[PDB]
Amino acid sequence: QDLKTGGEQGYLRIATEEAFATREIIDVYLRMIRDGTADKGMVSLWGFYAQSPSERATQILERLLDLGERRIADMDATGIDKAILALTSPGVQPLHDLDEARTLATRANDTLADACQKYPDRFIGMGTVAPQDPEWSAREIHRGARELGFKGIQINSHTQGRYLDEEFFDPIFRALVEVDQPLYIHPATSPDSMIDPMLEAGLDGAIFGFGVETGMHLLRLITIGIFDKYPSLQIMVGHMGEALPYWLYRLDYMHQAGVRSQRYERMKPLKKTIEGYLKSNVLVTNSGVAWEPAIKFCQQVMGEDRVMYAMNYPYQYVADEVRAMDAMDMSAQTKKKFFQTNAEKWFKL
Amino acid sequence: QDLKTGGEQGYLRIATEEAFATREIIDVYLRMIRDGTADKGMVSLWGFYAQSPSERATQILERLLDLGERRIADMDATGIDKAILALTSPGVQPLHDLDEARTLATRANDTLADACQKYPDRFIGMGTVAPQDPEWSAREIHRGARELGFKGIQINSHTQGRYLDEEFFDPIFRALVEVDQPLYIHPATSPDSMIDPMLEAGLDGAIFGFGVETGMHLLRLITIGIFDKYPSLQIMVGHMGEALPYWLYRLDYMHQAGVRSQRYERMKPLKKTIEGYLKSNVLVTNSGVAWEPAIKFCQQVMGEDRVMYAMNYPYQYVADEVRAMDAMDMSAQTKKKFFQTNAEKWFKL
Ligand SMILES: COc1cc(C(=O)O)cc([N+](=O)[O-])c1O
Ligand SMILES: COc1cc(C(=O)O)cc([N+](=O)[O-])c1O
Ligand SMILES: [Cl-]
Ligand SMILES: [Cl-]
Repeated sequence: QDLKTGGEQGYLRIATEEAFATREIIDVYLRMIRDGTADKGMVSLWGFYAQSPSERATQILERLLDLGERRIADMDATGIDKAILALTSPGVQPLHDLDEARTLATRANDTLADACQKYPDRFIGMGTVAPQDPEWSAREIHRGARELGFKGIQINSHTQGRYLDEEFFDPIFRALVEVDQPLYIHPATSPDSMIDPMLEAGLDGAIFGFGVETGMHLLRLITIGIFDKYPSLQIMVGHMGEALPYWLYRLDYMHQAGVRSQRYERMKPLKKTIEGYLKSNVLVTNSGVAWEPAIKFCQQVMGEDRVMYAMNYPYQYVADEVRAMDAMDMSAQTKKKFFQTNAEKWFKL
Repeated sequence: QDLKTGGEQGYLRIATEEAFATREIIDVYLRMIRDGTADKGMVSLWGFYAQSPSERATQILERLLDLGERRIADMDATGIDKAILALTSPGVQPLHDLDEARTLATRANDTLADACQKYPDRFIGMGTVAPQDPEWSAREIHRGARELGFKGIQINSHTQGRYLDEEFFDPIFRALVEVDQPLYIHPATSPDSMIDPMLEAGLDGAIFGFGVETGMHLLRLITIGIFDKYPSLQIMVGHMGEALPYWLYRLDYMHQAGVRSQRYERMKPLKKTIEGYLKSNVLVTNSGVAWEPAIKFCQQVMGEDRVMYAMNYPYQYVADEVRAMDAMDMSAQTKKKFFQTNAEKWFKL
């Protein structure tokens, strides 16, 4: 079963959640780990990826750092026509020195824009920001859209234990709506306030902690009414929607029960059900979930227009996953939406 | 009038996750709230249910405390033939005074056993323990199985921030294997080490935090190798498996990645995949999830023999949910397993 670029099978493969790193940023993580300012998540996640002697961690690091011929080759070998690229979690979000965070985010964005320019038919950019400074972040969203050819931004969930439902972060949403671009909420390790029981069992990372953190964050945003405030805003999440589609019946039941019993001041009546917001304002990718039953479930819940293919390169670079997706028992029209035309629509490619 | 007991529709309706309270234990929660020894989760959960004048809270309290004709009338009105009853979360697990914990658990168990004796064709008991004292808990498991006629025990997830994968709790598992009975791991609020970001958003309870806490607890039991140490052990969870069936592909992928890379001391090779353990040692109810797509997904993933009906009375007592379950697009044979015969098998009714 051959994996070829060019769309001869009836669609292009557009991979919508693909990571890169910059040497300068990984070096800051290593410095933070050495000087004791790294949070427990950073020590766990980047203490491993930047310091494990294994062939595997080593290959992920090398692949993350390449934005040229090797990445193109890996894409060609798996039949990936286009990749939507974003700076790997947690970006500059954990950094205490804001001059450094803004400088390195600017440089990461510059580097990405240069790579997309060099490979305009293969690489598509999502910008990185420094939510610590929402006003600068808003300017960088405009710069991404205006000068850099970027299609949106990726935020790596929380910023130092603070979440985007806080009014403090509103300039970011204001800017996304001004440029009419989607937000990808990508996972991160939980903050120190929440991580301990997961970390002790080995569950703080992609196995579990990622989905908890990210699902929590998107749920918080839905329930604060972000989509009533910003009805045009689209938020994309990976990993088959961080379980929210499967939890949907219970989410809506318990959300309505809480509101009606006036349990939490924070939880106020919304204009739509959570189901309603999933169908109008949330977009999902299958990153890390090359599994047909889950994909089909999620298509049924959210609509086939709102579920997209993502590989999660280089953390999950598996040719047999692409093969299993190419071979799903799904109509030609639906498969082409999933691999290609959904992404083309929602990222305005 | 259209929901009837007696099984004329082809099956009995056995509700496998039904709650009661004792006044004296609720009073201890109130005391702990007043004296500042309650954890944040108890304050949130029981500060609401024991004190709110809302319709939802008052009905829950009233129904939780009844183990006689009012409960029977509520069951008759919704066609529920039998209910498997357990002391409502968090039971005695948060109590600092062990003598008090052991005493109140004993009394809750004797109270339940009295009710089952009085209505033996309607009420089935799961016992409650005090995992703070694992050895006492082992003896109470003996007593439940051999003297009180109970079919298993329910543990309300964590005990004072500690999880059952610790060797400290091993006497509980030894005892369950000895009497050959299932453990139901029911939710609780997250411990103080994890709860803050959920609590601040109104998400610490059943809407989200419950699933995070219970899924993490089952997952860490699986990854520590509990089912290799005790291959006969069956662990039941509600809420459609706390999303673990939906996450399965990601869980197995990332579990294997973590094992092979030696990332974590508590994540070593297991004899089966996580999927393997779901199909041989884990059992699921649909408590809180009266939703055909999720039920069918779960049946597909774990096997239709391993998925059972639960109402979650009184937290979710909805005649229209029972009607929706009766109307599902399933064979008569599948429906009978789901409502009746799986429970008869797994609880040894
Ligand atoms: C640093 O970012 C990631 C790390 C990993 C991992 O540790 O396996 C997974 C994904 N992911 O999306 O699942 C990441 O993007
Ligand atoms: C204190 O026990 C529970 C509370 C809630 C609730 O607050 O709605 C729901 C369930 N449940 O399992 O969904 C409970 O068992
Ligand atoms: Cl606690
Ligand atoms: Cl292996």
